[PDB]
Amino acid sequence: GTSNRDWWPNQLDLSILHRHSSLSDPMGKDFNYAQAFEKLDLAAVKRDLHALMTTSQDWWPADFGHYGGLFIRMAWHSAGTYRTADGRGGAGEGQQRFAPLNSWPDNANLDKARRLLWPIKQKYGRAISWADLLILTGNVALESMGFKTFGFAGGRADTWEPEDVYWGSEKIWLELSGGPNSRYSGDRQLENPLAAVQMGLIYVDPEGPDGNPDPVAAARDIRDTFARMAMNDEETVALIAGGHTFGKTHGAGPASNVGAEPEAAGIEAQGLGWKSAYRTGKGADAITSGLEVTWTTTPTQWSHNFFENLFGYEWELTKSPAGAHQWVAKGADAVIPDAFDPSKKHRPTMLTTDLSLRFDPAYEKISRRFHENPEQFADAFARAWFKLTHRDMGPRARYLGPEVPAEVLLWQDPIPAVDHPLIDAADAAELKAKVLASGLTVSQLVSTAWAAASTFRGSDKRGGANGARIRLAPQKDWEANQPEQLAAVLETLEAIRTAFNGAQRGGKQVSLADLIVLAGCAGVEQAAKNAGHAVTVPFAPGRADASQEQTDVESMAVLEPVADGFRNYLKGKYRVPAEVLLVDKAQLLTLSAPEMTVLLGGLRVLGANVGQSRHGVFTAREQALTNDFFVNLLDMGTEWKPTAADADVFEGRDRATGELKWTGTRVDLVFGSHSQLRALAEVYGSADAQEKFVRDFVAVWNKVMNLDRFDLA
Amino acid sequence: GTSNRDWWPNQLDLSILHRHSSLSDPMGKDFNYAQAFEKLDLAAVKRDLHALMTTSQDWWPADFGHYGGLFIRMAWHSAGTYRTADGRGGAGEGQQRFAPLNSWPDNANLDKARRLLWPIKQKYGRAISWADLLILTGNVALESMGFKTFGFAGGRADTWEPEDVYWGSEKIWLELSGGPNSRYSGDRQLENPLAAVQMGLIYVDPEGPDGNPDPVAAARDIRDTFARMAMNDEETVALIAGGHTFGKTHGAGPASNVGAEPEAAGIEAQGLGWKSAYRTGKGADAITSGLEVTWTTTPTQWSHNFFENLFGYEWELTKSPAGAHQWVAKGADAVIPDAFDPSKKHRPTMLTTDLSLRFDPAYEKISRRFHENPEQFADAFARAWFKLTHRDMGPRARYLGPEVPAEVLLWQDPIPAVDHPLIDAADAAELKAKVLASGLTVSQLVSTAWAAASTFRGSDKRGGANGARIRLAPQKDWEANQPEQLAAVLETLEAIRTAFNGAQRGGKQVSLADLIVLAGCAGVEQAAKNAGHAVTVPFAPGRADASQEQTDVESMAVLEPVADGFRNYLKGKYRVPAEVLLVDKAQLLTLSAPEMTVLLGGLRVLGANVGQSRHGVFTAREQALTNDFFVNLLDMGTEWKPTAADADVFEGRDRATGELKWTGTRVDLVFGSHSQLRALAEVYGSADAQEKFVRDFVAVWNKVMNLDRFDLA
Ligand code: HEM
Ligand code: HEM
Ligand SMILES: [Cl-]
Ligand SMILES: [Cl-]
Ligand code: NA
Ligand code: NA
Repeated sequence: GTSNRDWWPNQLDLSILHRHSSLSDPMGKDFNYAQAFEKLDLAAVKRDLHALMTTSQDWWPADFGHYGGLFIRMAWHSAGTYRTADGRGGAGEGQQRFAPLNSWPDNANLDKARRLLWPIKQKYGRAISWADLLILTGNVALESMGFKTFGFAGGRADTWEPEDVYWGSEKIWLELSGGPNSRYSGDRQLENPLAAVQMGLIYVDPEGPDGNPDPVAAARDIRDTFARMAMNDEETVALIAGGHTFGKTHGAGPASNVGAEPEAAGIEAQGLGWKSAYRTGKGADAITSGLEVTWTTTPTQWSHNFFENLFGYEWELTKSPAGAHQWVAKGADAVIPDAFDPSKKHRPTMLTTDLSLRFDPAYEKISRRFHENPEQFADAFARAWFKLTHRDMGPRARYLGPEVPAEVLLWQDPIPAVDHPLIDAADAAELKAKVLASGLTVSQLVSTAWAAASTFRGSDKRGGANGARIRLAPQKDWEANQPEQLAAVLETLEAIRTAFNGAQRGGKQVSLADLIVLAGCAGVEQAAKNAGHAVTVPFAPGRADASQEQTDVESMAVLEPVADGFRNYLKGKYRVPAEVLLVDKAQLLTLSAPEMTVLLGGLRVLGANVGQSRHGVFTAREQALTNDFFVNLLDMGTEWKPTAADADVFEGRDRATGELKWTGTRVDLVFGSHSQLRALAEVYGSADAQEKFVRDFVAVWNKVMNLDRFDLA
Repeated sequence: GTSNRDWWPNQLDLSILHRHSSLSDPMGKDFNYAQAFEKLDLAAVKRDLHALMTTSQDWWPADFGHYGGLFIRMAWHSAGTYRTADGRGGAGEGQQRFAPLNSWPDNANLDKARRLLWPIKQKYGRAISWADLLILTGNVALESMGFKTFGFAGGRADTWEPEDVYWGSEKIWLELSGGPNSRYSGDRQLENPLAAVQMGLIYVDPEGPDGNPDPVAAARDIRDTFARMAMNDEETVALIAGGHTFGKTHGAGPASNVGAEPEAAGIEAQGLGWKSAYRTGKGADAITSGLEVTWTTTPTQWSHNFFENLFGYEWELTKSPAGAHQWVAKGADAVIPDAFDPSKKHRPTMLTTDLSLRFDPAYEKISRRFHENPEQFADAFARAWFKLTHRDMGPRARYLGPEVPAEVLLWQDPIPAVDHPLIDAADAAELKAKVLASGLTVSQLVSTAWAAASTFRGSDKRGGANGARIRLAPQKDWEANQPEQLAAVLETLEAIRTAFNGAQRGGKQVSLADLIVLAGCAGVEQAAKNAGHAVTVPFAPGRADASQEQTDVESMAVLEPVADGFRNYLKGKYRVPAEVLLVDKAQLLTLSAPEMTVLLGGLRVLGANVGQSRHGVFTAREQALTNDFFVNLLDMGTEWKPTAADADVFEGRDRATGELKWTGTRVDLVFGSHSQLRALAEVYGSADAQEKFVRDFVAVWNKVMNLDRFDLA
């Protein structure tokens, strides 16, 4: 059936903003997963998981009698899709059960692992999400095998449809670099936002870069991809060596025996894939990656044998039974158990990427320290495993259940506890009045609160106005935040805060984080007043102020807005059209198309643009909250043309006279072009719409102010 | 940006069932368009529309000073997409403003027409939808030009995204027949559900079939397509000749001067397309179809000149200025006015397809009668115009405003007024108890109500259980409805009804239509009791019984379900997989993915399958309302394989013993295969889900029972 995407493959796609509707959600509109999980008997679930580890099913027999390795792999892959660039991927939505991830080649046979878990999921039902269950299972596997984890938080609600993530442009699974859609350029520079070396891999190729078995060059790929997943060298060595303390790879026979991935498989396969024609197709005969490596002498017990082997032997290159490059300790005795035959043993083996931990000079230092001090290895691995499996879960306030680690970690962008009475409605009114009396303008107030709040991204739930990090490095110097204007606003706000706080009785005070948001609320109310309308913008106190020492500056970098259509801002020239970047930002802010449209039209007339740009300011009453953007955008009396100077900037001229009325960007004019967005603009641009526009603007402004407020969830 | 559709172009697509979410809708959740329209001053709107007719805008000057022809075309095109096979297309959702219809070649320059209406739309805002507006404008155009219309109903609510309609498989606009994706085969047999001869046309090619200017062969295409749009010969001739009483075509220069369609045009085009480089690009120089024909001596006034010219001249084949095939009157004087130059006149001209009205022998009879009796023409055109522009609006209860025609037309599938008191709750309880005492089984009761209610389709809002048409020709003989079993159920229910009605006081009586649905309700109640559960199924009385004479048998034939996954029914072998046919049926029933899932799993275990087939009946307690379908479908103890006899039927055998447990079709097993559907099945197949399953089942059962209940809107 030919579709709009076929006829117009470069039109803008808004369907990303209407995924996850109530229509696709089987749970009732009032279902609250945190409520369900809070009443789960977690200890009962873990006891069932523990039993499962050693209860083999004949349709996928357990290696060594124990599913622990398979399940740790499952949970690292659930988490391992995460990219810091955009926060997308990760375990927090249980996306491994949907396309495309369920059918990625690096996810082969994890369909089996998930199926092994159905009985448990079925038993506990809506009280444990798949997303939570996949991670919990990885933890219980670790615990069952003698490893003490750092803890576990529940609270990852299930999702019901695939997320729309850019995973690359290749049309071939696992395509080696340098092709027509190469994700590399320059000197092995991987394109943002990607964090894997090939389409359908978690991080790197286990044979080495593009299959070249050089541990030294493979280490470069490891470092780059894991950094793109928010892990440093210490965490990376700990994770890889920790993981490969357990289980085995699977490569018993030629890969050509392996059939269609789940999404491609026949209906009778019932959601499973990679059915194999090689011997029994499973167990002793399993084929997953095509490698055939078992790392330790006790693949079902925590040990320090991975480093004992890595350092204790010299390695030689060999091939698995499928032809994959891997390494063997030829001088070793046969000390490694077979997964199924008690009478067979094997020599130590390693992947190219394991040997990187020894042959890269930076990693060797860390590996040696972990070798000589295995308690240091165990602590580093437990902490990195927690970080891996929680990095996308958002603020600590989202963490549920009895096993949440009390230690606050710098990566969590922590927010101090509030220990004092909060301001009330009367105090809020008093503060708004003080703010407006200080002389700060509607533009200043709206821009500052937008800048503070609109760092939030729902992909990993980082960012937002809680913490007042706008006043800290690096946010206070981001170009988009107008550093000099911001510093003058914050100085004025801080004085108001100090005065209010000093006059109080009995413990009451307000945070700067709250006051920044409250001040923006006052700006919005004043703008409504300027248009002749009395409105109250809602405001919820309780944000706290983080310190600079509670703020990892490097990790904050990925939250910098280099494109922000809501402030008509583009930091540099990009290949992706600016309207595409606007819809991406909307998606990160959790906005629907109508919310995006109302919010942008209101920000334009409130003076939120960076630099005071007149682009899109289609009003003769700036700093008044009206629907002038839409009314003027849609006026057929104005004709638009791109400028000679800049083809992405447009002049609107009176159609009869030729006189210049306005200027705009692609982000502005897409509202007058795209057939869905123009239908939205038309609603807000109608003569009956002034009240609608105001009310919908206040609601979406408040939504944005509260994106990180999981303390009020 | 590689997508799931790229990797797995044949996996089943559920996104059609979550279109039109509250996420994409700018109106609040409670907005009620009928309430808004009822408050519109319709007379004020029509006065604005009358003024617009002769208010020429320089960016698209009005032909002859009068936009009336352009607007009649616009409204005809809005309506002209409709197909009886599925009810899709038509004017009822205002889809002409979205892709792909906004950019179909046959919709060229209607983007101008729509933009001419923005000031009106803007003025009245949400109280007149675009969908109603496009039709209203057509009516006013007719009225303005001296033609009395039959009436007008409002009530077409706007929509906010493109509908997913199969419009064909061609990859080339306007591709002629016999290509790789031909919509024709055999002896010029057009593939259902299509109702046009080429991709991007409304009905037929105005040059003749595949561009061959034979009026006789063109007539065959006209007759076939118009019948596929619900119009007979009389209606067809009245519509074509009525339409071409007005206005003109546009082909002033070579089509190569015309640029990108709206969806392909630059952003500065602001939603318009087909910009032309030929001279002024507009007005006297306009190019739309490439034909250059003006039909009458008074293109802005109703006349009898179309038939006078058609029969009054002999016709010669010639070419427009763009090279298109058209006809010119032999020997005629220059009697047709020019659209812009008072000093020019033109000879009468005709399209190939106008000449079909004279050279097809059936049409000639009708055209001659209209020629000789122009009052007959005028009345037939008024009636056909009304039918054209209302055929998708549904039951008369939907029709709003002061101009609704009082006359009830056969095409509306009318329902008699209710003129007597309705049964109350006590009477419903009494009747349910009589139904259950009669011996009708749960399977019989549920199957009968399903068959009566599930005829509805929301594409054109035809069908549903109101009218008791299941007891009439042709529904009583549809194979899916199990005519012999149905006849027995209805005999029993008719006796229950006659007994009840005979015992009543005053005028109280129950309709068979209500009793059929109430009887199904009792079957569901019983099924719940059989499973040990106390449930009450809602029921709303008020359906009336239609007569045979109120039920056009030919028009009803398009409602026959040839595929009904909810009854595990497929009439024949089809090219499209049966799961695809299930999702299509779900969409016509207005169901979401979750509702489809729950409804199918419950119907299976209540005995709704055609023929008592055990396919998908995954329970040992048939006729009891449980979630057994889901529990048993997802049991990994069962292995599924296709049968050697029939690859579309599957055996589920105990994995360890080989014993046969179940049989299923693709409709059954897709719930265990497709990653999104299996995620839904899992919810309802969990240990905590029995009550949720029941409650969601009763809700969707009731939704289906009430789909045509616009009297309770
Ligand atoms: C450079 C990074 C990594 C590479 C290239 C990699 C590669 C692989 C490959 C190719 C397999 C075999 C798949 C199969 O054939 O069954 C696998 C197994 C496994 N990996 Fe990794 N790995 C990486 C990091 C990790 C990390 C971070 C963890 C966990 C903390 C992990 C835990 C495991 C486990 C437990 C298995 C064994 C599965 C089983 O017993 O069935 N690996 N790894
Ligand atoms: C066999 C069916 C028909 C064919 C092939 C057909 C074809 C066409 C074409 C090619 C045009 C010229 C478009 C342009 O270049 O501007 C046109 C114009 C128009 N048609 Fe039809 N037509 C059909 C039926 C109808 C019907 C059912 C109606 C209305 C009841 C209608 C009313 C009009 C009007 C009013 C115009 C003039 C537009 C203007 O003045 O700008 N036609 N028709
Ligand atoms: Cl994601
Ligand atoms: Cl449609
Ligand atoms: Na994420
Ligand atoms: Na329709």
